[PDB]
Amino acid sequence: SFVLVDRPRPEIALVTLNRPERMNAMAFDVMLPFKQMLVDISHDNDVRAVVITGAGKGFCSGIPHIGGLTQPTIALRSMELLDEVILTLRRMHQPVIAAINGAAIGGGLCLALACDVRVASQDAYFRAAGINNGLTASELGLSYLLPRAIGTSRASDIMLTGRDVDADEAERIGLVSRKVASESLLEECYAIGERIAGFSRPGIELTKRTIWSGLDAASLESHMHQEGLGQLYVRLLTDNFEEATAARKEKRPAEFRDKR
Amino acid sequence: FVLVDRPRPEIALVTLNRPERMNAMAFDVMLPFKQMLVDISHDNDVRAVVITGAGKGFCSGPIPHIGGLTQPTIALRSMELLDEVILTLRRMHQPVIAAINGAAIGGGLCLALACDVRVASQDAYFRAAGINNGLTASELGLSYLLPRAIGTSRASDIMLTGRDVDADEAERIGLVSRKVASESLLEECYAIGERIAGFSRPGIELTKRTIWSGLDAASLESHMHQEGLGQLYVRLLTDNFEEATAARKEKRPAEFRDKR
Amino acid sequence: SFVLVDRPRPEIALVTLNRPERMNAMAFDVMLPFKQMLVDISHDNDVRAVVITGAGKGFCSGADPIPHIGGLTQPTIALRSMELLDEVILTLRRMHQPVIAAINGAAIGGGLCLALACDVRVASQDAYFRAAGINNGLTASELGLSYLLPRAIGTSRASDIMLTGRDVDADEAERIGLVSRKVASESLLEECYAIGERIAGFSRPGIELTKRTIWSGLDAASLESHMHQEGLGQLYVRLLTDNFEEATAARKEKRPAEFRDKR
Amino acid sequence: MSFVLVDRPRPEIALVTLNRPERMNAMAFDVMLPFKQMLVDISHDNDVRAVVITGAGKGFCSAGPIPHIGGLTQPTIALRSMELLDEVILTLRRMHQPVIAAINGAAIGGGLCLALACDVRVASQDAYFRAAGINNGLTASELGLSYLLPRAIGTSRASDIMLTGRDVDADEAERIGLVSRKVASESLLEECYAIGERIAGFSRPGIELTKRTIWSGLDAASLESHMHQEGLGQLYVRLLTDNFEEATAARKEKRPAEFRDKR
Amino acid sequence: SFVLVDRPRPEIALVTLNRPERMNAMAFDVMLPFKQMLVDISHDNDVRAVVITGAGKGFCSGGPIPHIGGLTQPTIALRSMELLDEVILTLRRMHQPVIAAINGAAIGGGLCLALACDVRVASQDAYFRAAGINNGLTASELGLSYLLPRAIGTSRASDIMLTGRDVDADEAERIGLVSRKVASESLLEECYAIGERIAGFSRPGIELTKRTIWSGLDAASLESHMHQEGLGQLYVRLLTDNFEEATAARKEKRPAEFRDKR
Amino acid sequence: SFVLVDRPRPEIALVTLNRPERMNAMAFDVMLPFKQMLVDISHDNDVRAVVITGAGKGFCSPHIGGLTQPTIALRSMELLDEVILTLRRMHQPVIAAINGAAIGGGLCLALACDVRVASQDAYFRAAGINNGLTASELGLSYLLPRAIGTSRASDIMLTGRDVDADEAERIGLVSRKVASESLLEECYAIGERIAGFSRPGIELTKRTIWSGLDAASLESHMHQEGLGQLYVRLLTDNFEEATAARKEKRPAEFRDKR
Ligand SMILES: [Cl-]
Ligand SMILES: [Cl-]
Ligand SMILES: [Cl-]
Repeated sequence: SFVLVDRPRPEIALVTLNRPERMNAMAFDVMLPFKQMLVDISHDNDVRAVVITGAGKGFCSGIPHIGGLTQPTIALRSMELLDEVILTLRRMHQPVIAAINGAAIGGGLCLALACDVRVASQDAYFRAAGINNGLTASELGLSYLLPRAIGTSRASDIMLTGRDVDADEAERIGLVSRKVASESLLEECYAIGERIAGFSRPGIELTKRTIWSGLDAASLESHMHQEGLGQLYVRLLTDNFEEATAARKEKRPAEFRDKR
Repeated sequence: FVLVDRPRPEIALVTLNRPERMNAMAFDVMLPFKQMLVDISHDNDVRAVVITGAGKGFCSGPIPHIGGLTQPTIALRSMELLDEVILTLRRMHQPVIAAINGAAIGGGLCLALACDVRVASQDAYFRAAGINNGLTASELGLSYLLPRAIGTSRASDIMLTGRDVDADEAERIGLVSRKVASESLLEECYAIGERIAGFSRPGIELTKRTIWSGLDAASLESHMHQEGLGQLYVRLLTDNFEEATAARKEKRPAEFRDKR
Repeated sequence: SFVLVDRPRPEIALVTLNRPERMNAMAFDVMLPFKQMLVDISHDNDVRAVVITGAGKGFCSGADPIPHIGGLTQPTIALRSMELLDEVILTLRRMHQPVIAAINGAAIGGGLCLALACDVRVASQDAYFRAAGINNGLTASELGLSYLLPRAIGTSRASDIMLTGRDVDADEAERIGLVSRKVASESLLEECYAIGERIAGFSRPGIELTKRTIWSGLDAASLESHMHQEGLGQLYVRLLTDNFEEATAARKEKRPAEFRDKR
Repeated sequence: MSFVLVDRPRPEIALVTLNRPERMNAMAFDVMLPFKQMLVDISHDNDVRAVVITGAGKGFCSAGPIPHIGGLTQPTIALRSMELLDEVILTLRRMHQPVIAAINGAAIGGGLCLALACDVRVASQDAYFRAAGINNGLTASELGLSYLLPRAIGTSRASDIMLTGRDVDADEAERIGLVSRKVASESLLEECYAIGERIAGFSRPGIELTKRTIWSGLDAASLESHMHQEGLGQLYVRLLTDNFEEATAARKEKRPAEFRDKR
Repeated sequence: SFVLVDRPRPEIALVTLNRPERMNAMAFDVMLPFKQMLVDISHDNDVRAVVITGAGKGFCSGGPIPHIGGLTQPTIALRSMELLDEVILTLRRMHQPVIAAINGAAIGGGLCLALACDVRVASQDAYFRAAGINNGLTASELGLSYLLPRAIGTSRASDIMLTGRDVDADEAERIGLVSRKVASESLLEECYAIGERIAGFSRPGIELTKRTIWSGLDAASLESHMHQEGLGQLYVRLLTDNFEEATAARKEKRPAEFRDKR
Repeated sequence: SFVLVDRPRPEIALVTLNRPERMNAMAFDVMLPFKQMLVDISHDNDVRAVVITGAGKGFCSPHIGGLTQPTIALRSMELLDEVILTLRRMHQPVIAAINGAAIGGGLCLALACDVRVASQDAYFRAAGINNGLTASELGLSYLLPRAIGTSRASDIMLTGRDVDADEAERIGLVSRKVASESLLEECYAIGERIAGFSRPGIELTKRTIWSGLDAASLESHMHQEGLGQLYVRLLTDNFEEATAARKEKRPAEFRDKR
């Protein structure tokens, strides 16, 4: 009921947050089947790319094993649960593309930023709603990931005012990389997914990982070691590069076998 | 030297006041300043701080505690006095908003980056003036913070060439998050501070703290622990969340008490 | 013959990647010597700024007899070949002088990485960028790209670019800050010489240390620690030159400053 | 018979026994897979305050079906196998309760890495350690070894051990701080339980946050950012429980503290 | 007066925590005259080295908070934690090296205080505990979980923090929580000998050594960090004739007399 | 001839600092090619492990046309910085055979080696402070706390005291302490152990260790370690050979290939 999965294209999974009346709020009865679904899809090798979207007008508007626990540990467990949604998205083998169909506020914004790629429809808007909710603006990666997406100036402004950021702004400042018509939003994300599906699987998987490890790295030279090894790993253990050369000489798109 | 006003009951306005010399860095304009910042930080009537310069510029004399010292150490002390200004702004409880009314060059550009939010007048401009002055372009956090605000390609060009950056370009590239008409600059800044003041006190404090801490962090996962803890702190120790829900339901302004 | 070195302006070296027929893809047997040329220019004190551009229509496509390979098995030889490219990137960074990428055409794969290794990036109207590793069936990330691209253009744009293997045209490159400037093809070298001459007009140690603090600031964990390095450099040039007194005099009189970099 | 046993030797202490002694408790996927699910399950088990891990038989820890590989090729399959082991290290790290490694014998290769992923390390006199990835013809580094060994014992000692693939006996391990405690073989479990009992009598959130700050302290770049996390955690427990007043009343009354983690 | 300041040698300040009937606890009454006094000392150019110690039996264990008009409970708690954080950070920031003369119990905040100092010397009577954990809280506070593993390694720090055990002076010296242990009646004398050595060296030389050590803990990259160290070395070498003076003092059979100038 | 190179065992290069009269001091003119000697060894595939020592009692104590003194001084610091970074970057492990005084830059040089071994007569000092400068250069303030911990590093650097061989071993500044007559023998045995192991195996080990110092995320660094581990595992038959060698009670002879 609360989370839907579809296969709109043969290698592309679409995950729908489905509690439209609550704008797909990050309640636990949503976020728990959400997390498990992500784990299942990471393990499913027919899937090369994943799109996330909200049912209805919003994208996302942001407990078990609690026997014997007091309220303060329980709250710790509840936040940990949401933290794990964020880290699970980042750890998935496949790139995750956020199809931001509407409001993406508070934790919904953090959810977008936990994806690899972000696409806005004309109707998407964003807010750091933690601050409007009388708490902090910062939760679930937001104070880490927002400035790395759009820079300090724009991130501070957004986090300290709790103002609305519309689709035009979002694309202008690089909060999303694309902005499209509402009724083409998913189609655009599928088109992204399909380009990804035609690339090397380990090639793609290591690319996603080096980007995230790249945020968590503070030496160029150290990080370059990880990047190089993955390039050589795929080069030596597949015939992909010979195949891309052979395809481009025979004026043809490449078909990658990911093995010798 | 430095004037302070209360143009709204929870907004302190700090006016750098040596207009004849473009409100320049001065080891007698600078250290008074530091203690004024400290006092404003301890001043619980103040929720937001606005800094601007008198006259047309924004920001471009005995080093105290000097007896017994020699030239090399004296010079370390004087640079340290400036480094502490940068660091004191970052440490203040309240967000600091730069109302950039005119030239911000050298240390003046550094000051503005030490502020949380940057708002440009159409008449504002920026320069990495250390380089035009026969020195390096880098000081006072500039080579750390500028690239994190506007990205490397743009940061390097501005710092290596020592060119002037006008208001249009500053706003376009994310050096400031807003550009407005000269006559509306302070009022735009008052409206921002008033929003901040309408939000949770510890909410805001911890938000500002997580943003700065976020630049000084190199692990997504470590940083999330700090954000989450602050979020739960305010959630559990206040009734703020319920008050935001009640005010939203009753179409009225939130009045956060920051207590249960 | 694989790269040309010219001196178009008195204190500016132009390095022209010269395999036009292969869009300036560089050979593994050119790599050790190419790094020696950069090294030599670093130690050429006539040179205050370096411009790198492509011969023919392309800028650089990166990948194409690896030296010091005797007795090695294939897997090690491959690590050695990746290291040679790594070290080219690091050498640019390490050069005393700022390096300006005059991007005249396609900068793809290793060529995008090369531009990112340079301090300043200027695009011709004809320039394009692509993370071609992914199009070539490998990963998109090599040679610092996964580290340096988000630091240029932020994560949203970088992840899109790297994962979809699309082309970024000159317009989009300036807009998103992959390059700082975009000019007509016939003005590209001229724009870069003008930037180079500004730089030559500044203090040599002032410039050298600016460049080093920039790269050092990316490899830095703490605002406070990094300030220590910056401040030390600023005091170093201030106390060991009268450059600062010269800049004040030069503005009083309305003449260009002429820094002596000594007292 | 199952490759991983769990017991409850003391009311709030889980004992995890790696239980394929015929292979010195090697990290074949038959052992590790049910290892990881049991760890997760224990983390969700609120009866348990501390976890102890040991090896059955002579060894502490020294291949089988890789799951979810349908439609996958060799190189990707190898990626999955390595991730599976990585996830083990990260799960131990991420568990609510402190883990105590009761090292009763050989901890070599992945087994040394396993010990390093625990919070506390106690050696039997019979314990010994080896970075056996190197002796196996590979690198010495995997599963965090090259990150964590030097954080445990310093670079000098780590490099020596990793590059030479020598045995480090119990006397050395305790002396250099690879383990914090060394005890007779017959007292090993007893020593670990006493540790686990001290832990159980401390605050639950207090302990959980301590473990988390220690681990995130090592993934931290700034003393000052780290203190923010630490202080938040301290204020959290202080303001939301009466533990601190309990601690005061307990010392004034000369009794064990009895923390209720609540007001 | 909850803090005493003495001048036991002409270039050495001694700071005594002076509430022995409470084992010198980190009450705000103590911690206020602390930070401002340390800042004062930092600006006193007669002082080349600082020693900190506790009156009576203990070193330091774990009163209106100022500036809290109109704050609520949780914000006042933030303010009080910040006060303590800023003491840690001030010690780090002082020009002169701070030597902890640890004469007794150094538990919780008092252990954290010792880690905030550059050099730690234990009396034979000294002992350490991460007492936040014994107090029903976390063991981690005031830099502890950052600085303990960097002093002694993870294995040892984890054990100590999770068990709330007492760490005697023999252990503290063995595991490098302190670099020295001496007889209790010789404690201050040992730290004074350390301070006089410090005093005999370059002032910039010593100031930049301390700063690079602290910054190096907050550094991500060796190569980055080397740029800071090299600049400081070149700065002192080129702005003083100290290096020539150390060469000449050796030859001429006379002590080095560094005047920090040419 | 301020640098000697020998080959005391078949895959082992000995680099002997050879200016004993000056206790093997940093000479500016005789290190701009000493970096090149290391670069030549690094690219010599006959050599598996490098041992560095000093002649005599001690271990260890251009292009400026048109430059001014401040910049010449930056150039001069750079060349010494380049020596530190070069050791770190060599393909092969570098073993410091510390036979005597290792003071100042001589201590930093030792810290830039992978493995440190002290003679009983070896001693150490952060001599920049005794020289009226700072104690910190060439990595010292970064690498010394990561070898011996903060407490001990700060004491050593701020006091400029002597650290004898006994203390060096006890605190982990060196990992081994031997009799003077046995120093080079101990380092050769270690070198030949290294030579017996996989070449890419060894090279990636060194790199991960150095890189691991310049990492601030466990999870990040684990990606690098695993990739390198898988790379050698699938691209060679070493693992299968180790297995076979044990079972046949013979030494392993790794081919670094399938
Ligand atoms: Cl639309
Ligand atoms: Cl054109
Ligand atoms: Cl001997």
